[PDB]
Amino acid sequence: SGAIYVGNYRVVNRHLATHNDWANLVWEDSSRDLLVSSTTAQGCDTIARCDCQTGVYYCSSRRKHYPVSFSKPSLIFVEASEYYPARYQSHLMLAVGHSEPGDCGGILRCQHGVVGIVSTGGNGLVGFADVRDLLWLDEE
Ligand SMILES: C[C@H](C(=O)N1CCC[C@H](C(N)=O)C1)c1cn(C)nc1C(F)(F)F
Ligand SMILES: [Zn+2]
Repeated sequence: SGAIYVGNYRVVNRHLATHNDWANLVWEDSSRDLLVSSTTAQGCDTIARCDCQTGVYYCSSRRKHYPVSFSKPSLIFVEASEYYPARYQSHLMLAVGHSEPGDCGGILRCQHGVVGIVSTGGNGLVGFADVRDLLWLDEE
């Protein structure tokens, strides 16, 4: 579990969104596994606006932050899970690292701010849903 809190927005994995998230929906995209809802209080996270391919992510199944090199956001085939059938997920970045079901939502960050959140795993690989192209998170 985990979310990004930027301005008056909460960014979570679409597959982990709560009823309150759906009742205060701003935007959702199943192909990216992302959902954004509105919040009453202002958040402290800042979104990175860069093309970094190195950063650090939080892994809840190890209570540890790991430095990683990750690929550029792309269209990647993801195996069937309890939340989606086997399909192509867009805006996904892969890295070598530990992940388990329960780790989705952990933040990946670079020197510029938040890059994205854990969204996929398996095989000693971890995938992150990028948020750096969502420029509207910084305003309104
Ligand atoms: C099976 C699951 C996963 O990749 N997804 C489940 C939830 C839906 C995901 C998607 N974005 O489509 C696919 C996974 C396997 N390992 C070892 N770690 C994970 C994870 F970190 F919890 F994501
Ligand atoms: Zn950066």
